[PDB]
Amino acid sequence: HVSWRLLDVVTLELGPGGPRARTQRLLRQLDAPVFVAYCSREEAEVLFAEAAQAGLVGPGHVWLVPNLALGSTDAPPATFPVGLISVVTESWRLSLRQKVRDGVAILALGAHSYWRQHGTLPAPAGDCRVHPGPVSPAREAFYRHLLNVTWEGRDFSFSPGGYLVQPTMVVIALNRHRLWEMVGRWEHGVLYMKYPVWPRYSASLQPVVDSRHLTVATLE
Amino acid sequence: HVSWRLLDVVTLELGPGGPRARTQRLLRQLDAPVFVAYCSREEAEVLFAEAAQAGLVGPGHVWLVPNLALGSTDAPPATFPVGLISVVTESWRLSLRQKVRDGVAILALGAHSYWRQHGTLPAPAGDCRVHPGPVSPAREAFYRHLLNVTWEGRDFSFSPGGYLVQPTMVVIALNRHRLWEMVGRWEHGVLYMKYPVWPRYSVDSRHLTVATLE
Amino acid sequence: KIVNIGAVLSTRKHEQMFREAVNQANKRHGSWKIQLNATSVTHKPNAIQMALSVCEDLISSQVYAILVSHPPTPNDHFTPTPVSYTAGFYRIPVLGLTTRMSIYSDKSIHLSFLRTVPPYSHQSSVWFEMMRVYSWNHIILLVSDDHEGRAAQKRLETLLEERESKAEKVLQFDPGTKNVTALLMEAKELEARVIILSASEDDAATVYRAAAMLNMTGSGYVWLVGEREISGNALRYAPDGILGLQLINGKNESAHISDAVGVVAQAVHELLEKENITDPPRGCVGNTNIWKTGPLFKRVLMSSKYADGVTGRVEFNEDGDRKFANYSIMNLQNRKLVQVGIYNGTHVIPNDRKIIWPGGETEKPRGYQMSTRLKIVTIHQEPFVYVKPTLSDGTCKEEFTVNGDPVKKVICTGPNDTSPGSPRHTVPQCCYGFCIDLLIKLARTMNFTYEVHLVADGKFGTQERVNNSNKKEWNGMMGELLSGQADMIVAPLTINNERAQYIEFSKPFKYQGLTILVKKRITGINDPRLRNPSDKFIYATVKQSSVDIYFRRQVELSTMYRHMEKHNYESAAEAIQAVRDNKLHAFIWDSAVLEFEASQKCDLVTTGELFFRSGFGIGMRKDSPWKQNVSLSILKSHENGFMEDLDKTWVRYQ
Ligand SMILES: *[C@@H]1O[C@H](CO)[C@@H](O[C@@H]2O[C@H](CO)[C@@H](O[C@@H]3O[C@H](CO)[C@@H](O)[C@H](O)[C@@H]3O)[C@H](O)[C@H]2NC(C)=O)[C@H](O)[C@H]1NC(C)=O
Ligand SMILES: *[C@@H]1O[C@H](CO)[C@@H](O[C@@H]2O[C@H](CO)[C@@H](O)[C@H](O)[C@H]2NC(C)=O)[C@H](O)[C@H]1NC(C)=O
Ligand SMILES: *[C@@H]1O[C@H](CO)[C@@H](O[C@@H]2O[C@H](CO)[C@@H](O)[C@H](O)[C@H]2NC(C)=O)[C@H](O)[C@H]1NC(C)=O
Ligand SMILES: *[C@@H]1O[C@H](CO)[C@@H](O[C@@H]2O[C@H](CO)[C@@H](O)[C@H](O)[C@H]2NC(C)=O)[C@H](O)[C@H]1NC(C)=O
Ligand SMILES: *[C@@H]1O[C@H](CO)[C@@H](O[C@@H]2O[C@H](CO)[C@@H](O)[C@H](O)[C@H]2NC(C)=O)[C@H](O)[C@H]1NC(C)=O
Ligand SMILES: *[C@@H]1O[C@H](CO)[C@@H](O)[C@H](O)[C@H]1NC(C)=O
Ligand SMILES: *[C@@H]1O[C@H](CO)[C@@H](O)[C@H](O)[C@H]1NC(C)=O
Repeated sequence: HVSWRLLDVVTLELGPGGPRARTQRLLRQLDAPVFVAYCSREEAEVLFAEAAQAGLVGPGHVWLVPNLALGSTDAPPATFPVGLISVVTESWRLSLRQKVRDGVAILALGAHSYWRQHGTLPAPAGDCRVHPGPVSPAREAFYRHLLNVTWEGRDFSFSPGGYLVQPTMVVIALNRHRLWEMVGRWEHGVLYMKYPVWPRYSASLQPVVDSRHLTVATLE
Repeated sequence: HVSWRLLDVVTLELGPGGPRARTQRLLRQLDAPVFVAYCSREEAEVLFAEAAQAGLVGPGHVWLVPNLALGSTDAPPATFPVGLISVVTESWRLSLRQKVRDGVAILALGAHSYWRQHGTLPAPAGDCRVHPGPVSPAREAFYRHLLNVTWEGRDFSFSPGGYLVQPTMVVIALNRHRLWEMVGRWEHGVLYMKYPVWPRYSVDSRHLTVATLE
Repeated sequence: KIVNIGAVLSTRKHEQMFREAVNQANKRHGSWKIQLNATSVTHKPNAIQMALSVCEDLISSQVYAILVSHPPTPNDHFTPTPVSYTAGFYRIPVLGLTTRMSIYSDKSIHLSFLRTVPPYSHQSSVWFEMMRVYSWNHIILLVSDDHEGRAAQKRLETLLEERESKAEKVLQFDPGTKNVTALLMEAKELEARVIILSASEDDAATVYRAAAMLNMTGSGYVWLVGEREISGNALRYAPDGILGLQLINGKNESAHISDAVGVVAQAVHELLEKENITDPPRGCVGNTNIWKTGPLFKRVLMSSKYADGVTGRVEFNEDGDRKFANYSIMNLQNRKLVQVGIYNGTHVIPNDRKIIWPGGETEKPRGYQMSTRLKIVTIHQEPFVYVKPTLSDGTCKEEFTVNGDPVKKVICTGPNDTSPGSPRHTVPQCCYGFCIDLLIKLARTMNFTYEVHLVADGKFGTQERVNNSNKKEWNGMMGELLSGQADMIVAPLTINNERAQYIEFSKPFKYQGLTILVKKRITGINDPRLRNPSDKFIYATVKQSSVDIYFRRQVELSTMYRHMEKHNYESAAEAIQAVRDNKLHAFIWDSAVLEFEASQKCDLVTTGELFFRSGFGIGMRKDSPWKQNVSLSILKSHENGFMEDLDKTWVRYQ
């Protein structure tokens, strides 16, 4: 319902060898407090460094990027402003062993659901000598039966598209030590937040809290 | 003794050649029925081109510009919108000969006015080399004597800062023929007029006509 | 691409120092892509020949930036004028190593200019910081008539209006004058107790000796001055205890050279790559044109964030200011100076030992010398203020009340014995009422001394744009309060937005509103007789009242003003007789007094309830020192049933 008054949409070229004058000219003239950008890690590093050149990395501006960037999730590279915001799924810190175990578990539970439904699992057809891809009739039923699953408090789900639908997700940020720390949770369409007001840091912590905001106390 | 419901103030910066990207959006955002501008002539030309690109140029809006811009009265420049208002002093009769006739006459009359009552003819200063005259002698009052003056009906009353006060001056506008034409003047009293109504001369426009009865 | 710059200097030894400094600073980079150079000349007495020499320097090399300094000659303001004017014709950047005058700060007369040392305006900001340290809020700004004076006054005005508390009676005196005693004597009356001065050194000595003759350098007071008021020969007339401040490392400027080339170096290697630089203006004759890139170079150099010069981190402001220069605070400790504080932009550190004030007291002295004899103004109001003629013995009836306790009365002067027509009769009347008892209680609690006197206008006072068009000065009583005719106001006075700007109010002590009066019946403001005025019924109010403003600011109700402005008794309780005369039917006024009228008199009825809420209250001038205490006192009385008892005694038994 909110208005969401857009300011401007800007598309830029950022190749490893390219015209820096054009990008610098297009970036130096801007006016907005919040940013959303879609780029890769090798893209985000260069663009973030160039933005750091033209004075836009203070505690007044905030950046939000999707899960495409920040691939490392364990070694956050340089030139990344403190306070970067992105959103990732669950298993954000689950072990690789734990992850593969969970995958085997959900596959096994789907197989068990199929036997309870009819009795056993289907035979495989994996001849990479013939590989006819003959017909669907039976395997599609197994696919549709496996389409839904839930195991050990982890409520998975799926759509016709090969991507799970409506899981519990998290919103993470960067602490004052260049480290990923959980900030918010997201379950069932209701959104929480562990910080009532966006802590803004300056050159080194010492949050220069704004002059137009205050804390009102009241009672029932 | 009026309201003057001012809308807002906007500050612009432009390097017209390349850096005017954000200026386009900033000029798009505004909304007001009366505009008053202040810039230089080439800056006026680029600003009005950018305004025409943006679209806030319709006849339902009026532009107002001081005498600092639009200096070339004797030549109507291109890319200028018809029907703006600018204000100039009494200069329609001005020319080379007009300025020549004005200057020497006023200077000589000022040289004689102080002589009219116990005075003597002045003498020049020393030179541009010796750097003389640290103090201000009594002859400086002669310069002060060049404050009050009058000739040819036109009042040349001066001010302590080096300019004239209580002046006679006119208000001009650009008609459809692309040539400066007289619109009004302020002859020491209240405003006059030659066109009692604004002709808004030239499809998704404004200032629609409304006819009614009481 | 050999990039060439220049720098003019004074003593011909700093010229050799500059040559060595620039050739050493050339060692920053030597990649053969960019090179540097220098050329130095010295000054001369004549201005015109000096400017011609600057033109010769201009032609002799396609220069990039000129640098200027000051010679040991005492001709201050005539030093840097020619170079800026001449080099401005081609947008050639100029760097003033040391010049503190205010005029150069304007980028409209010297459009090409950059400075490293701040002008005299910026030090005023330091005062504000100091002003916040010890909680001083009433000032006496003393300044001269020079352009620097106007600049300082404007800077202090905007910086005060940031917090927007007040300024207090700034007064300016002509430069280079004698016997300034008149203005000082005129300003000595005010209750403020701290002065600020910034003028010429000889003017500083003159004002020092004049104040010594007028005995203002004594105890209790404190006044601080700028930078040059504690230099030259001004020490020969200065008393002990006056604050002073200077810049950390000024007047040396040799180290300043080590900064300038630095930043220009930090400029040149950042400019030659933009797009199409390729040329400065070559020649000094015939080529009537400007540099094609002058503004670009100037703007890029202005926003340069230099790392580290000799004088800390140096930046520039929007016009070319010093951007966080340093300042040292010295005290006139028995005809000497002691560095007591370090100002670096955010505060002043009191790292020193002890500061001595002009009074000799070692504790922080506050200003706002509290007066003891006030000037109280009042107004005739029926149930609140009783005024009577005196018995020729010397007072009026001294007798008991219904309870037998003496009703306390004072003696107030005031009117002209006739409001509508009389020349004047300023006579003493005897003066007693509810507010008089409240004032007696207040004076008993706060050790006061009162001299009550009435108003001459007979009206409260509103805004009035007189036929002599100007700012609408307040009328009557409020004009008397503001002009200084009065100092405190005690009366049944409303508290509205239109009055809150210039006045400070206390907590309201009696809640009240607006109500109608008729002599029988009627209704509130809903009847068509009031929506459409009738020739039979007449609606009138008291002229020059708050209700006039209330009906003068309503969009839909505007037309009622059209009726009200037609005929309204510019009068008082006398207009009460209008309802007795059967002429005016409806009288719209305040609830308390009009309701007391119904009880005291007869055949007068009030209809319905109120249609507006306000309150009475004691008012005083903007940010008076008493406010808190007085307000507290009132509230304490409201706790002890004092207000209820007074209410009972005065308007209950009726
Ligand atoms: C305005 O311009 C007129 C045009 O010349 C100037 O006239 C000034 O008028 C005053 C008025 O009295 C005159 O002052 C003279 O003062 C001496 C004092 O002894 C007296 O003897 C003379 O009879 C005369 O009153 C004088 O004509 C002239 N002022 C001066 C200083 O010469 C003047 O430039 C302007 N008016 C003023 C008041 O400055
Ligand atoms: C959701 O899971 C349920 C069981 O967990 C499955 O629903 C079965 O689907 C089979 C496939 O034809 C049919 O027997 C019935 O539609 C369902 N049977 C039972 C006993 O539930 C299936 O995996 C998912 N649901 C659907 C509709 O596909
Ligand atoms: C002007 O400033 C310069 C630099 O701040 C002063 O030179 C310094 O003097 C101190 C003390 O003698 C030395 O420790 C530094 O090494 C010097 N620096 C340089 C770069 O030479 C100079 O003395 C000052 N001159 C005056 C008259 O104050
Ligand atoms: C200027 O000097 C002041 C006082 O000497 C410094 O103020 C301190 O700054 C720290 C942050 O660095 C803050 O905790 C306080 O504002 C001050 N500390 C105190 C009072 O203990 C300031 O850092 C200096 N530098 C500037 C303003 O750039
Ligand atoms: C406001 O009231 C306070 C307290 O009534 C006053 O402070 C007192 O001042 C006297 C004399 O200066 C001292 O003897 C008392 O000790 C002070 N009280 C306290 C609690 O310390 C203050 O002076 C009053 N201010 C004004 C402007 O009236
Ligand atoms: C460099 O400066 C010297 C100083 O005299 C001057 O002679 C020479 O012409 C200059 N050369 C350039 C390329 O600026
Ligand atoms: C001039 O100075 C004398 C000093 O004796 C003083 O009495 C007089 O008031 C001064 N006049 C003015 C106008 O200040």
